[PDB]
Amino acid sequence: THIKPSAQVVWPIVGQEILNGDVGGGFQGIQITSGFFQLWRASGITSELQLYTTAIGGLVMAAAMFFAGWFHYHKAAPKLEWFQNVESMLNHHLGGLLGLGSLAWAG
Amino acid sequence: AHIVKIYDTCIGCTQCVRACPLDVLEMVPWDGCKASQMASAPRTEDCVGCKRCETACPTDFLSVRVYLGSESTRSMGLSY
Amino acid sequence: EVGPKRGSLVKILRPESYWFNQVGKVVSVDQSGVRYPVVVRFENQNYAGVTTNNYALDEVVAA
Amino acid sequence: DIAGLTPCSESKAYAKLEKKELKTLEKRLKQYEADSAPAVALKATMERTKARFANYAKAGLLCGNDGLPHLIADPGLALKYGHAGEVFIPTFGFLYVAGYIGYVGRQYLIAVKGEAKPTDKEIIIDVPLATKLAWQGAGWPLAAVQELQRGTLLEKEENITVSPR
Amino acid sequence: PFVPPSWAPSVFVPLTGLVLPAIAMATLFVYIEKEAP
Amino acid sequence: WTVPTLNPDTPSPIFGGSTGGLLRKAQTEEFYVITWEAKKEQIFEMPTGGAAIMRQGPNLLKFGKKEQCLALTTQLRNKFKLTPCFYRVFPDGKVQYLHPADGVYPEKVNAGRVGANQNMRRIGQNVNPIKVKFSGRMMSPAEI
Amino acid sequence: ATKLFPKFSQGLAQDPTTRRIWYGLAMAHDFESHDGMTEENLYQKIFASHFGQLSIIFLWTSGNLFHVAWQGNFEQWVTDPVHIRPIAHAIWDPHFGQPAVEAFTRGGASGPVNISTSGVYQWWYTIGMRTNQDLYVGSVFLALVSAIFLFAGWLHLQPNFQPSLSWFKDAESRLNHHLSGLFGVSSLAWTGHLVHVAIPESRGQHVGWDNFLSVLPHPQGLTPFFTGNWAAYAQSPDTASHVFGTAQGSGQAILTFLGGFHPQTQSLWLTDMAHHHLAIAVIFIVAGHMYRTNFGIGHRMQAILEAHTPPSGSLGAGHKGLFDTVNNSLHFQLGLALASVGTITSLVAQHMYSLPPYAFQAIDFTTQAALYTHHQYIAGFIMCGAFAHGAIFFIRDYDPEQNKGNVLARMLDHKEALISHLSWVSLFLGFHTLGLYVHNDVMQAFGTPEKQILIEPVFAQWIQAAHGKALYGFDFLLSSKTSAAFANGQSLWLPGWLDAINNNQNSLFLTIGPGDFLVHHAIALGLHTTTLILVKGALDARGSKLMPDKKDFGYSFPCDGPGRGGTCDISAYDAFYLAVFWMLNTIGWVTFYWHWKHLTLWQGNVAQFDESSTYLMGWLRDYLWLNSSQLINGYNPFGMNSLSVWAWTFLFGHLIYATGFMFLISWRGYWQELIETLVWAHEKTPLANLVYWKDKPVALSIVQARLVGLAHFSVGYIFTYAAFLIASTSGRF
Amino acid sequence: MKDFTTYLSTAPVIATIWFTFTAGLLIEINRYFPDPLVF
Ligand code: CLA
Ligand code: CLA
Ligand code: CLA
Ligand code: CLA
Ligand code: CLA
Ligand code: CLA
Ligand code: CLA
Ligand SMILES: CC1=C(/C=C/C(C)=C/C=C/C(C)=C/C=C\C=C(C)\C=C\C=C(C)\C=C\C2=C(C)C[C@@H](O)CC2(C)C)C(C)(C)CCC1
Ligand code: SF4
Ligand SMILES: [Ca+2]
Repeated sequence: THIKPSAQVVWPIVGQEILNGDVGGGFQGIQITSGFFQLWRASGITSELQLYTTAIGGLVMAAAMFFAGWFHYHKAAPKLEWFQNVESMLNHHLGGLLGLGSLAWAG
Repeated sequence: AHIVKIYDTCIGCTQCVRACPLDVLEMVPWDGCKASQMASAPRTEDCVGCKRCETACPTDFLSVRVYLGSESTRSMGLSY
Repeated sequence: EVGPKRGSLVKILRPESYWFNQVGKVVSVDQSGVRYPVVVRFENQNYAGVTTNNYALDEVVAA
Repeated sequence: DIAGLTPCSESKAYAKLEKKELKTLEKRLKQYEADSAPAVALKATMERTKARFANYAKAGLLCGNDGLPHLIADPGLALKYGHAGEVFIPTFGFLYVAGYIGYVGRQYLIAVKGEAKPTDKEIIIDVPLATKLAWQGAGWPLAAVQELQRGTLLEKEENITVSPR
Repeated sequence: PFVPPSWAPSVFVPLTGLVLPAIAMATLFVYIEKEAP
Repeated sequence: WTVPTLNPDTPSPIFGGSTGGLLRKAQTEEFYVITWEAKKEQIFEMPTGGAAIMRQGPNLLKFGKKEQCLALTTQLRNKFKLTPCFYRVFPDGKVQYLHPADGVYPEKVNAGRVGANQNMRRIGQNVNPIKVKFSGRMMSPAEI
Repeated sequence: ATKLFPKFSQGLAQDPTTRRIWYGLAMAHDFESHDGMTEENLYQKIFASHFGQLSIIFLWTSGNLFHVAWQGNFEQWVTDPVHIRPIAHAIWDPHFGQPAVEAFTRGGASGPVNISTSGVYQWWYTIGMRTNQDLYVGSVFLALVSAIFLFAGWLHLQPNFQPSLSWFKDAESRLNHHLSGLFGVSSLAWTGHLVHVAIPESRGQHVGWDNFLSVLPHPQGLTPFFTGNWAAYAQSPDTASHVFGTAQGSGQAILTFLGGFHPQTQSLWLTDMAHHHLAIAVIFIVAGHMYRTNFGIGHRMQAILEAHTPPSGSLGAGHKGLFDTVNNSLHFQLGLALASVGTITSLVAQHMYSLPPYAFQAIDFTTQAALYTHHQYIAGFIMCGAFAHGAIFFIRDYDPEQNKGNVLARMLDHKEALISHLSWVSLFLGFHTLGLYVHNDVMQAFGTPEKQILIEPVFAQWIQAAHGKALYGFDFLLSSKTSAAFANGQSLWLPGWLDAINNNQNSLFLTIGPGDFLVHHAIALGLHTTTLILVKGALDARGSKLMPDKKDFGYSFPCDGPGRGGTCDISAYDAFYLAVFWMLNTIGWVTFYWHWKHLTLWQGNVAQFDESSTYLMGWLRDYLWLNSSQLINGYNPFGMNSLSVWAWTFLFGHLIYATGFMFLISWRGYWQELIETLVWAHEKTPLANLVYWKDKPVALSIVQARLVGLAHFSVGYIFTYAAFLIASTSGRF
Repeated sequence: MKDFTTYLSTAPVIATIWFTFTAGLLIEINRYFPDPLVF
């Protein structure tokens, strides 16, 4: 209720360190308005260790996404018939992506 | 009506005639270029001033030149 | 065989030409009596993207 | 001294501004514990502020009634009254660097122009040649005078295109 | 001396800015729409 | 080849109509009528918007301006390799054949055609405007 | 069918669309383009049009005099010009609410009225006007003068009174008359009014057509004038204790050279202005005897120009052929007149504020602000017009064969050099003037104002020192009491001048610092950029590499189509249109600078400008935001005040300015297709289809849209600033 | 590798590298010589 969320710290150069405002909690930085602090609290994160572990996970996922992109274009490229399976695509996106995603989040 | 003029620099490419969307130009027999044909503008009254002919003209400078002039129902391309 | 030699470099003299005071290569000269028999090719394209044009013998000079 | 200005070293407004600046930083240094990283940072800014006000005064800068340093740009007043590090020397420093960039770039364009595809050497930079010219650009001023004196720097009007007039 | 009455504005302002504009617009519109003999 | 006569009772391509059709100008000033022969029923695009089915053999359509007729003329010739012809029709019953004027499309050089609006000079040989000043009206050195 | 309007262009008269109405109005004063136009008829039409313009100007002045004498408080303002607010005219609005009537009731009450910011009250008071009878008589006279110019206009166009083209071409005779009579005799007649009426009125003596002959302008009469004892006329001038309008502290001199300002009025001395007009009158009358007309003596302008050719060939054929070039080109003649009048208009703005000629003018801050901004904006438009006509001259009148090798043709031969150099200067000023402001803003934002770049305007301060100001300690010329320039003028004007130039409460050579340095370079940026745009338009008006035959298309044409990469805004008219934005930006910067420096001086804290003008946040917060409070509170949920009209106008200008953006950003094609849909809707709507249009509705043309957008943009620009300027100055003072 | 070095020689890449070098040089200078107003 008193400490202002801050997650960007600037280097002390050409006098720009003034932007590191007194946000509270013995911390100096730029006040953020993305709402991440409240999202992380809602998710139940209570340590910077959990935030660091998710960051590493996201990079592992980013590497996987870039791999998938290279693999599905240079190694195993789906044919047009595959992409034209709209009935199958909707069944998986409604049941898997959306319904499973919502079920997992409820967990 | 807009003033359309053809110049001796014409090479008889017929591109302007093919580009015209109102049939203002045509090819007439000539002896000034190797193609033995030169562009002519016998229906300028139907010209709107799109200048597509000039865009199609490849000579430097243009062999076909359009000078926007008096405005009419045809010149303004009005369907009303 | 009137006109400049093929493959020779000539400078344009036509004032309204994009390549005025610029040098191009003589692609071919029409021996037939055409108004502009010298076909010249240029490296730089004009505003229309064209890189060739026909000029009269007087409009061109070895350079 | 000049223009009725006064040395920052003797200006009272210059002194009040330095106190005003340090008092803002100090009002903030209080809310933090002595060794706290926030405290260390505010202290380093206070030291940098003290050094700036001292370094500027030592450089003999003049200050207006606003208590802020004013720069003398007249070559005559600057040299006679000790104010040449403010605009004069900076001018010859910039002119050397700016001419350096220009002469090297001109040398590059001239070199790639005699190649098969100059346009290709402008989108893909011939790094080795570019690095060579970059190092040889230190003596550009003498090279520029030697080109100006050989009449090789400029182009003949007869070879430059112009509109009909 | 060359002084208009108090009602001047109560009459001049209405005439100039409403009545005269209407009259001017009417004649002008007619002339433009008129065609050469 | 002779100047063709427009048969006004020609069958029109199948089309339910649109809102981009003729306006009051067709009844007061003039309208345009394109005609062509189709070797097979093919759906085509109306220059005024919408799909329409050309009928076997003769076909007739009416457009508000010449550009719309030539636009349809372009599609039929380029896509279906057909050879259409169009006319300008006045409200008094008068019909005027327009394209192809001589039965040979303009891009193809044809004899008999006499050059018009041609200048035996390059544009750079035009006089300065000061020379054509105070003439009967505003004119360009090119017009002289 | 062919409509009657316009009668000057059958082409337009045969246009069946709404464009005919717009173009008929837009091309009515372009006589050269009218059907069947001859050079002689061109001159006669212009001559009559000029009489018409004069008629309108004199009626405008008569109208102004009448409303002040009938609805204002001139006879009350003269009694207390320091605390009485001048009334422009009465307000009769039936849409007003009882509160608005009370808010606008002022200046001696008498109902709702507008206060005058024109400065006619101080002007007429200074020239001797003292009563509404005097104002009424003047109004009648000027109304009569207007009718004569209107009749002369009508007559000099009737047969047996239509001057020949040769008369219009008699340059040597016209210049002799305009210099000796229009300028010299007029100035001499003005000296007579000042000496016989204005000065006696300032000394408390009424001098009117009733007693002007039985009154002596000077106690010694004209004996000093005809004996050569002119100095006598300078003896015994008004003293520092002179109460303007009374014989208190009043002297007897009629021509002096005191210099500086009258102590109470803070304006120039009437005796100094009388002597000024007398001296310039003599100079002009003499100058009017230089050209040869009919008596065997005088110069032939053609011979003069033909002789001015540098012997080294540095200027080619020199000024050969220029006589005929100028004499046969009205556009060339108009270009020079606009360029000269426009520069002179800016001088009026700079000199009237620094050396106020009218009594109690410098204390009327609102009038001072209004006059400077008004003349600086009119000057900007005139300068733009000058280049526009220079570009038209090149396209319509320039004949290369008759100007071969001359200075004019040389200009065209190095146009790329001229333009490229104007491009370089503009770039330098723009990059550095912007870079220094941004650096200063960042230094202010990071809380380090001692780190900002503040270059002292030493070169300008040195000039001010030369003129006498000793604040900078340069000690030279008038600032040096041991200088000859100081001693020679010690018994003439210097004393009064030095007192004024050393007083930091007037506007005579205001003190300048780093903020003034930055804004002056911003003004230089605007002047060079606007000139670059205008010059480039005139030099490329006849042709370019993209359009080599532009001359065959005329001054104003939409474009040359999308071919050749695209050719939007390629005409010289398009260059003028783009230059107007830069001119408005330039006059905006200059008027902002003038207003802010005076607001701070008038308030008594020049330090605010000196410390806030060095960064753009300072301009936005300490000038625009801070000075807008009272104006935006002209009307609010709690009521309205006399500033309500300005609050409403301020927003009215913002609306027109933004409406211009629509004509400037959105182009014809989109609108033409929208109108076609409406034409279908009207013809398909029952009952509505019964009524029809005589002119086929069409979207505005490309050139028309650029003009309509620029007009809306320009009108909102002026209305917005005028509303802000008057409100900020009046409300604060 | 030759094609990769040619790609690294492309205008945008060289600009990023050159500007990063120039920016870095200026930043480091102000890091070791803070508040430089005069020579
Ligand atoms: C070392 C790995 C590698 C290599 C050698 C190649 C090589 C090739 N790829 Mg490829 N690709 C890869 C990985 C790789 N790819 C991956 C991981 C993906 C998944 C995204 C793809 C997806 C892909 C597609 C869809 C296509 C290619 C194509 C091609 C061929 C020509 C295009 C090209 O590469 O030009 C070089 C292109 C670039 C260098 C652009 C880089 C794009 C990045 C990802 C954008 C980054 C933007 C940044 C995040 C934000 C910028 C903001 C700004 C403010 C700075 C070429 C032989 C094209 C082809 O087959 O030829 C027609 C083709 O269409 N690739
Ligand atoms: C349970 C089945 C399933 C799931 C979960 C997904 C999920 C997704 N698909 Mg998809 N798809 C499926 C089946 C599925 N698909 C089938 C059967 C077909 C063939 C008809 C397609 C064809 C298809 C196309 C053509 C496209 C997608 C795309 C996408 C992505 C859209 C981005 C988004 O909104 O989500 C947000 C993103 C996330 C939540 C990140 C998490 C994603 C992880 C990897 C979940 C795993 C998904 C994957 C299908 C699982 C198998 C991986 C395995 C082969 C190694 C998304 C992650 C779009 C895409 O390009 O994605 C790259 C797209 O264009 N899909
Ligand atoms: C570019 C515009 C410009 C302007 C507006 C000025 C303006 C001024 N300069 Mg200058 N100066 C300039 C460029 C300029 N300078 C350049 C490019 C140089 C490099 C050589 C110099 C070198 C220079 C010197 C050495 C001196 C000045 C001085 C001065 C001041 C008096 C000079 C004078 O009498 O007339 C104006 C001068 C010019 C228009 C051009 C150059 C200045 C001349 C050549 C110097 C002659 C000064 C002379 C001795 C008068 C001062 C007497 C005494 C007080 C020394 C004056 C305010 C004098 C001064 O006040 O020093 C304290 C001085 O001695 N300037
Ligand atoms: C003594 C002889 C004489 C006089 C007095 C005039 C006077 C005039 N002639 Mg003219 N002319 C003459 C002889 C003369 N002419 C001869 C012999 C010929 C044949 C060769 C011509 C051929 C001729 C032509 C073709 C034209 C004129 C025109 C004009 C008018 C110019 C309009 C104008 O700009 O306003 C007046 C100009 C001035 C008063 C000059 C002063 C301007 C300064 C810069 C203003 C400064 C004022 C002061 C500083 C501040 C004022 C503050 C306060 C009072 C507001 C003007 C009233 C024009 C015309 O007809 O207009 C209707 C025009 O077209 N004349
Ligand atoms: C003595 C001064 C003077 C004279 C005699 C002329 C004379 C001429 N000019 Mg010109 N001009 C001048 C000054 C002058 N100009 C100035 C100062 C400028 C800069 C602004 C210009 C800029 C200019 C341009 C760009 C052009 C001309 C053109 C012309 C010629 C025909 C245009 C015309 O008059 O048609 C009629 C003029 C009009 C109908 C005016 C148009 C309407 C404008 C936008 C005013 C609208 C303002 C509006 C009322 C504001 C409302 C606010 C309210 C609601 C509160 C003509 C011979 C044109 C030309 O060269 O011919 C081809 C042309 O292209 N002038
Ligand atoms: C705030 C609006 C604005 C600004 C800033 C400018 C600025 C400029 N105009 Mg312009 N103009 C404007 C509005 C504006 N105009 C409008 C509304 C019109 C009417 C349509 C015109 C019409 C106009 C014309 C006709 C001409 C100009 C010209 C110019 C240039 C004059 C030379 C100069 O000053 O160089 C100074 C340079 C600058 C001020 C730019 C600053 C450098 C940048 C900001 C630094 C880089 C930042 C960073 C490193 C990288 C940012 C990008 C990032 C994504 C990486 C100049 C850059 C003239 C011209 O083209 O010059 C030859 C000219 O011909 N203007
Ligand atoms: C403040 C600037 C401004 C304003 C006022 C408008 C206004 C309008 N725009 Mg527009 N626009 C603008 C800027 C502006 N635009 C800019 C900068 C762009 C560039 C992106 C565009 C691009 C744009 C497009 C592409 C379109 C519009 C359209 C419209 C119209 C929408 C229909 C409508 O609301 O009619 C009602 C009129 C109003 C709401 C104006 C209010 C005026 C007041 C309330 C009336 C007062 C009348 C007064 C009493 C008359 C007496 C005066 C007296 C002297 C006699 C509308 C009039 C659309 C259109 O054409 O219409 C369908 C359209 O398609 N605009
Ligand atoms: C060699 C070089 C290049 C330069 C090429 C060329 C041709 C540059 C042209 C220079 C020309 C023609 C200059 C012409 C006139 C210059 C003049 C009159 C000099 C004005 C300078 C003045 C008045 C000095 C002002 C001051 C001095 C003493 C320094 C400071 O104190 C500031 C100030 C203003 C007080 C290329 C190719 C751009 C590439 C790159 C390297
Ligand atoms: S401007 Fe358009 S309509 Fe006119 S001749 Fe050229 S292509 Fe045809
Ligand atoms: Ca009196």
